[PDB]
Amino acid sequence: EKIFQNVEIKPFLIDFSNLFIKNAAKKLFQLEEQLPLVPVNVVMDFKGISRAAVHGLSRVLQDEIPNYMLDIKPGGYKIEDSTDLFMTEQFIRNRINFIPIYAKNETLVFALRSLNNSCEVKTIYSRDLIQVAGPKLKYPIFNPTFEIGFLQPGKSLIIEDIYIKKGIGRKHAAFNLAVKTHFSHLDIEQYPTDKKEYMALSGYKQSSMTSDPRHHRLGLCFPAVPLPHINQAVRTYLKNACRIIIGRIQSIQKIYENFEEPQPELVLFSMDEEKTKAIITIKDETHTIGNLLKTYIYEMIPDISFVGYQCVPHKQEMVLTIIHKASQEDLITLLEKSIQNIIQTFQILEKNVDELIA
Amino acid sequence: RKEGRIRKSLLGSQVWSISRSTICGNSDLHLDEVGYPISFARTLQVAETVQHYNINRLMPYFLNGKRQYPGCSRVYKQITQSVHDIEGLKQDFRLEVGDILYRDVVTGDVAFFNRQPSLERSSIGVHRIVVLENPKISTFQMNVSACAWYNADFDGDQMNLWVPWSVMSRVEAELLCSVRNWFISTKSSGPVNGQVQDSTVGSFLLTRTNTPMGKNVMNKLHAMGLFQTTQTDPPCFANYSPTDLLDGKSVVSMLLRQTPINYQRAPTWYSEVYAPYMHYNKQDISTQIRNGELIEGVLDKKAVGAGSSGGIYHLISRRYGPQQALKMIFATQQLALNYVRNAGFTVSTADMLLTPEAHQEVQEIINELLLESEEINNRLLHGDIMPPIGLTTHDFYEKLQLNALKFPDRILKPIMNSINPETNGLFQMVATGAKGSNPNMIHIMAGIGQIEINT
Amino acid sequence: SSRSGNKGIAALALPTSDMPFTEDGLQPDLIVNPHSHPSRMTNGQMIETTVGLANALQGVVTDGTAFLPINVQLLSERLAQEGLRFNGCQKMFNGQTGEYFDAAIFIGPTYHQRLQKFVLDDRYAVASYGPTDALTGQPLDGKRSHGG
Amino acid sequence: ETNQGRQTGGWYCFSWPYRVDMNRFFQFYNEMPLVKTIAHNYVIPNGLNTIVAYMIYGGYNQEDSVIVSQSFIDRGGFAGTFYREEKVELESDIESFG
Amino acid sequence: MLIPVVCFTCGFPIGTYAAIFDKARTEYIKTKMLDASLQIELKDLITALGIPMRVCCRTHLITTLDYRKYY
RNA sequence: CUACACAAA
Ligand SMILES: [Mg+2]
Ligand SMILES: [Zn+2]
Repeated sequence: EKIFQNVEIKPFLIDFSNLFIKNAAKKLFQLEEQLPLVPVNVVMDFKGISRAAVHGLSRVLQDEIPNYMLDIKPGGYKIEDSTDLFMTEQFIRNRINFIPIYAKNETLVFALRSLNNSCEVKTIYSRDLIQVAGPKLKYPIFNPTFEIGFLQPGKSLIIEDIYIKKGIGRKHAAFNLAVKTHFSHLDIEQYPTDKKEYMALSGYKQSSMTSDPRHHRLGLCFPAVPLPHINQAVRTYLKNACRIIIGRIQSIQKIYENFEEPQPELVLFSMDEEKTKAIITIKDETHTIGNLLKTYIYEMIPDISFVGYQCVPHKQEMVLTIIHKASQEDLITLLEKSIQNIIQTFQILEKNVDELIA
Repeated sequence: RKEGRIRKSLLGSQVWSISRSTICGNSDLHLDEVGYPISFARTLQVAETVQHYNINRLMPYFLNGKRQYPGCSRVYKQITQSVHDIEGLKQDFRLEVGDILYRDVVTGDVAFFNRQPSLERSSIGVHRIVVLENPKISTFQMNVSACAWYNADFDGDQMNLWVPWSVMSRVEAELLCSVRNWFISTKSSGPVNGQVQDSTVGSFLLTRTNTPMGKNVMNKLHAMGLFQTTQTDPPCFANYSPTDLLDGKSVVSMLLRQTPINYQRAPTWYSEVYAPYMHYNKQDISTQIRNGELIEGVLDKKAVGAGSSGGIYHLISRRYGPQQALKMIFATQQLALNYVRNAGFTVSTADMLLTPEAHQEVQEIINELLLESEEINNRLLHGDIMPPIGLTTHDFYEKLQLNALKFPDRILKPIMNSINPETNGLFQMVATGAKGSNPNMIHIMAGIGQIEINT
Repeated sequence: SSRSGNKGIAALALPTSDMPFTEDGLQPDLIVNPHSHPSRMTNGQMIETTVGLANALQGVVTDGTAFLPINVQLLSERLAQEGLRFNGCQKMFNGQTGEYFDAAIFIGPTYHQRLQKFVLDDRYAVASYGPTDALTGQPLDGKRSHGG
Repeated sequence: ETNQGRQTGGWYCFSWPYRVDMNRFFQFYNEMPLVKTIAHNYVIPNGLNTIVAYMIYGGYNQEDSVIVSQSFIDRGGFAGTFYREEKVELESDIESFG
Repeated sequence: MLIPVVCFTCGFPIGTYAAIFDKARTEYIKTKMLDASLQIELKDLITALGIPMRVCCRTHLITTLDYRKYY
């Protein structure tokens, strides 16, 4: 049913009742209201779902959902002769790559044509990132308050090909989306760890080597979503994460369905006492899919001889090993139905996302 | 001189086909495996003479060339007596019997690993090459348990690595200089490798009877997950239900059943200096393994530690061979690390802080020491210090002061009253033999005492 | 290295999802083995972490100069007053599996230094050919001479 | 630390762009220590206030190894520019650049 | 050379409020009166900025050196 | 190549 229960969405807002904050924002940004893009803290309660699935959703939302960043095309940084010698290409590119953007269009291209004709050091801000291509921006994709850099007197900084690049966060952290805010299990009792007799323990009354929590509270912060369309952005993020997990799982469903053909990413044995060993190696696969697969195969086959995976940091792959007292067809059927259960779980998650955020 | 003809040019040599890089740790490498960056694997080459039996295997290397890995760099033509670079060898496209192909280093190749200074017989050992295909890695990765061969650590140490390319040198590297031959010290006749640091304390935590949460048990899923990275044939859990609870000793025995040994010894965990304090569990203070079954007791430095004569790995080597001992070291290390993946281990500033009562007790002990020293001084003032023959009054007074200011063995009582042995990371590191000593804990928590230079 | 002299070589780099995180989402930049402490006695780093945990919450920068009066009990009580545990330990979850550790993990801000010893500079690999000495006919010496 | 505190990367010079220096590393981001000492009243602090977890995590940090956050590396943690120089003299009128 | 665009540890965008924080902190230190300035608590200022009570984010916000203050 | 200096283990 409703696996994804109550959600609390709370944007992070500048408190302008603070005199110093308001004075600084007014004097150097002429800003009296909240910024166009705000960090949004989404706290989600999940009931009746394995911790593997909730943590897989969290991991995907962190650094496995595709994201967009601003990058400079090679040759975009103009060397020229009056350019600032302290604002190197590498420093400025690092600053630009990590500006959180909420971009709905990949075609947008920006430029930074800054010049310091004063006698003092001038600071380049994100408000100086002028759009030079793509459709005219009806809403900003980044906040104009970032300090891109500072120009020495008489110096300039021209960057001409600041474009929008897509990727995932595990390849490069500039595509990281969600920062972790809270994770807890609501169906495991907790100690009062303020006491000296519990402060060396996690706090949970059950050892993690035996506990199987099914009620979780997951809090994730999204770095820059538009102020009016907060719920829409959060819903899109959650649904996209669920779809990403479903697609990556279907990538293995296809491998199972092609088991009669000897594909290199799935091998099967006939070890001994009716037991067959299934080893599924998938390159560039993370702990999300391996842990989801192991958990759901285990849930389908509680009497399994062995199920386990390993994502060695080198070899850049996930290897899942299943040993079961069954035929190869029987084991493949069981694995297929476990994958179907994973897909059904995340489809229900997507549906509940739609019904909740609304 | 050291840099003359003999010692520099004759007794030593500068050599080609050799690499050097910083070494880091890699828990997923076997003890007889070294991680080789792919950039170095395409620099160092293996000379493979082309014959009929290996032409099909050498064909992919030739076709890949220097463009894709695994490839090659040079081909020696038999009928030309000339080497040709592969990039310029577009017009040859023909490998003849008697040709020598210089192909890239691949996973499974033998390589000589060396750390300087080379003081021991194990300072040069042969490891199986595991090529790290990540281009961002330029370190020589090795298992932390292999460091005992070279007296190495990962604080900036650099090691030489060269891959034998000749058939004779490769044969002898595989058969003679493999690190399985240096598992037993030529010096002390005992084992060289074993669990170090994280794995020693992890073995203790896994095999200890009771945790602060109760009995040290895990469900079937976590018992299975302990064997995920062991890289051997996993045991069978078909007779275990998800609700069933397995002890750490049960899974350890499931690992140790492959090479059954008999072991009976008290662990490092059980010390008489801690016996007046603590509450030693009866099942923890006597380690017994019967035919691979860990009947009782914890596994720590005495049983699984590196250089532990009579330890479980020494027995495994004696009964099944040193290579089996290396494989068992890797497997037990994986078990311990996968256990601590859930148990967790830490050290905190509060782990080394005495309670106010224990602080007052330590102050009283130090005050009694200073009182005895002041009594000796009062005796000196009255001329009551009478040295023995052959000792001056100054030397006798110095000996009296040195003995008076020694910390009593009861200095551990306030330390251990402030310590929970079940949750103290510092104490558990010290007591299990993973790292640290009783003087370390006393210096950190109670007091340094008397500084002695040349006794 | 830290300011207490604890050298370290970067052995593994993990993505943000693989790194352990506290209940409130805090995750480390570096993971330092607890076995580096007991023999090396670098308690200053440990105390600095304990103090900086409360400094970050209070938004202050305090003085940790040597021989200034120090009371580790009062610093731990300061941690407790800041809303943390008496020790700086927290409930941590494994990033790769999502399962909490049974032990609370000591995590906090420890000032770390990047020593100018770069593996890209230190690494060297030479093939079977290169410049040789005119006299001995042996390879030249080391990376600088492009063979050795 | 006295030895290691002097090989630490940082702002090795404040006038680096006008210098052609060799084997010099300029680290972009520097932080004051959260627990500073009096030495930072007179010299610039080199380094960052990294969050450090003192824990066993897979046995990759044993024997002085450290596990780093790839994201912390990507964001600029201890990132900088290494500089080398290539000075070549013209000797006499015989040689020229072309 | 500046406060980073995002927190080095978790990637939270503290660079959004880096400039406002710098100038508001200079102002708030001025009314509160080199070392005594560093011991002024900025918890309320950073909270009013919208930054959460995160050890890493406040650490990198308050400790990062500004190159413009030194060059 | 011959000093010398600064470093690493
Ligand atoms: Mg060393
Ligand atoms: Zn942060």
